[PDB]
Amino acid sequence: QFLRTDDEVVLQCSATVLKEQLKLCLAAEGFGNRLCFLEPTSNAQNVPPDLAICCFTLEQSLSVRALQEMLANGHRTLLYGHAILLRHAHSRMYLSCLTTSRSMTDKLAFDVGLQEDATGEACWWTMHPASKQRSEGEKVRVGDDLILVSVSSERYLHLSTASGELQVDASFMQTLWNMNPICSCCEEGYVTGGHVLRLFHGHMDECLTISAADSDDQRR
Amino acid sequence: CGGERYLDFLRFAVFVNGESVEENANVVVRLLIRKPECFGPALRGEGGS
Amino acid sequence: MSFYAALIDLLGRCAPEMHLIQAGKGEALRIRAILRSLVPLDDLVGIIS
Amino acid sequence: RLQESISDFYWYYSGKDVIEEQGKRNFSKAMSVAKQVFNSLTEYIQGP
Repeated sequence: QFLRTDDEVVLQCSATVLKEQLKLCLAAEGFGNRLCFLEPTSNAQNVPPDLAICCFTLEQSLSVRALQEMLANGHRTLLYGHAILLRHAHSRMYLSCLTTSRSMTDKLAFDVGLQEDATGEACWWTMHPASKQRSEGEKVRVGDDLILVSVSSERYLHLSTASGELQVDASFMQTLWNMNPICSCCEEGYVTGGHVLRLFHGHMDECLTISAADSDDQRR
Repeated sequence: CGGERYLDFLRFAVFVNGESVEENANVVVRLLIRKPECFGPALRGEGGS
Repeated sequence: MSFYAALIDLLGRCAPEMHLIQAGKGEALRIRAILRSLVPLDDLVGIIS
Repeated sequence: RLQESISDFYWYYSGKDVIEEQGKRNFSKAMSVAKQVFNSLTEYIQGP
């Protein structure tokens, strides 16, 4: 129905390449690569997309003045104009914006990255409605279109395509991001999708498995 | 020619007497950035700087 | 020449403030980071020649 | 919108300890207006 705090969601952008629409999500592995990249999810019928690292979650939502007064020192509903604190679910690191240089565009790219930044200086975003139909202080309909702006650097998160592949940074213009409710507060003691878990067989001690390590069987 | 006249006005609304009054100055930069086309296309663009 | 010289003149006095505020606060530092990120010092130092 | 304004005003004074004289003269102006609005809303409902 509507977005709430403590919910797990995924970003989504749509940019055509071969005169046909290709859905592109935002994800990063975590340990070993502080940068972030794009994962195509347009051929699910043949290409299995990797959604183990695409999951995000919403932890905080505050007004700009509340944020700025907190900087010196339940379950809410999102409204346009508030701030936000993204949080990568798997690696448990906060999405932010770094101050490095990439793509050599002689520009204001400031490529995106997530390190640890619980400290509130560059780890926050404010969201605005895209079209004139919506306005500030309005409840966020599921499946809307958002525009995200860095609180610190004040740059739109730009899907900056170039001569090479498609890259993400915050330099020049808007980027229409569509939200997606992966899941919500599930019920205890019930199986849900996206879990990692074991498969016992029989009564007491027996389970599914694969061949051991250091073998030429290629785990088949 | 036209640009050099509008900008000359803004110089008199950012300071009044020896580098002061920042409230209107603060909103000028936050507003000017919103329209990147305000910068001359020789720099601050996509082609080159 | 008149245009770009006048534009940087605007964004030299639209600076956050004197060090009265920049040395005892954290709001004005946000503006200083923005304007410093638009004019690289390496090219700026060479322009006086 | 008025409610979002007063709550906004509260944060500006959250870190202080005493409200100065000009911090109350304007504040009482807004709350008096909000009371008048609330009176109207009742009189569209009174007399079911």
